[PDB]
Amino acid sequence: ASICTSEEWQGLMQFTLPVRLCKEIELFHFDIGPFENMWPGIFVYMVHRSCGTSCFELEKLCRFIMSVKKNYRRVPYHNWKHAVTVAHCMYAILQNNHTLFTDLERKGLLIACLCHDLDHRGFSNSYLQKFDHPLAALYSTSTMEQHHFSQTVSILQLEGHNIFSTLSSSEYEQVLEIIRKAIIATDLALYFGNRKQLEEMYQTGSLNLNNQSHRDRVIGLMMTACDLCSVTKLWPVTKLTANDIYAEFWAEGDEMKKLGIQPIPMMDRDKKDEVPQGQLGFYNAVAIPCYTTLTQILPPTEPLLKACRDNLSQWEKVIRG
Ligand SMILES: c1cc2ncc3ccsc3c2cn1
Ligand SMILES: [Mg+2]
Ligand SMILES: [Zn+2]
Repeated sequence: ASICTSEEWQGLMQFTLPVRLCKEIELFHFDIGPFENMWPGIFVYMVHRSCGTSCFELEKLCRFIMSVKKNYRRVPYHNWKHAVTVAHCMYAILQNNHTLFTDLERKGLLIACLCHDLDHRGFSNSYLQKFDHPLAALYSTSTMEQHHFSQTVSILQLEGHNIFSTLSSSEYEQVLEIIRKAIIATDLALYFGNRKQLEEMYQTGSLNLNNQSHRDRVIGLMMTACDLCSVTKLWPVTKLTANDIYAEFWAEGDEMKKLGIQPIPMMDRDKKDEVPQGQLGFYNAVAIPCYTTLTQILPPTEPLLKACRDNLSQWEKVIRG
């Protein structure tokens, strides 16, 4: 784990967010893309708005964030920008559903969203497992996601970073278990089971947010909705993020080609024409069901389902030349 220099974390404490942005940040379709220098600060703003201006030591929160930012790599998609996009979509969800969640959950989730793809190397779980990478050794299933939570704990545990230390001991364990579970749920592989279970609970009318296991599933889906929120932005933001996503896919493909292995068409840059159909399969099979389940469960999240439906209708218009 890398530590942020003293110069970095102090600049953030001073940061004041344009009052004209405070209005936009509250919207689901909000895009953070055009605001790079203000990401660390927009996240602090989000923390304070959601869990109070006295959630954490500001000196610690700022240390933590800048060090988190530092342990995200410069790969094309799974980078610092993505971590913050996911945190924002979660803030937007938390904000619209505030009391359904405890104060320890809100702070748990915001941080897990920031921390969720920490130290990503731009390679899928499959890859690492297929070619027996040390990380596949260390972690059998949900490989990257386990490493991310490893990193989350290994930052929390740096001199003066532990924004949770003033929690009671039963609250500290409690909060780190939200974090663990939320992160693990960003393993898309686990999402389809989760989604499927929750759907039933709903239809039956036997879904029960008091019941912990149910809550843990609802949080699971929230994490997936958040991880995928590229697809709920305005068409040109969506098109542009998709570019960065595939840039990473292709660069994973490139190493498999290099290795005399043919990559799936998703990770093969010489199969660009299949992307519009690739997208249309992902949206039908994954995103739509996701936001469709999230909106039955937490109805304020409608405009996420609405936006995704809009961008689906758009990939269609690219299939027709
Ligand atoms: C946004 C768009 C996407 N399009 C395709 C695929 C495929 C795997 S994750 C993913 C994806 C994730 N976020
Ligand atoms: Mg991930
Ligand atoms: Zn992610």
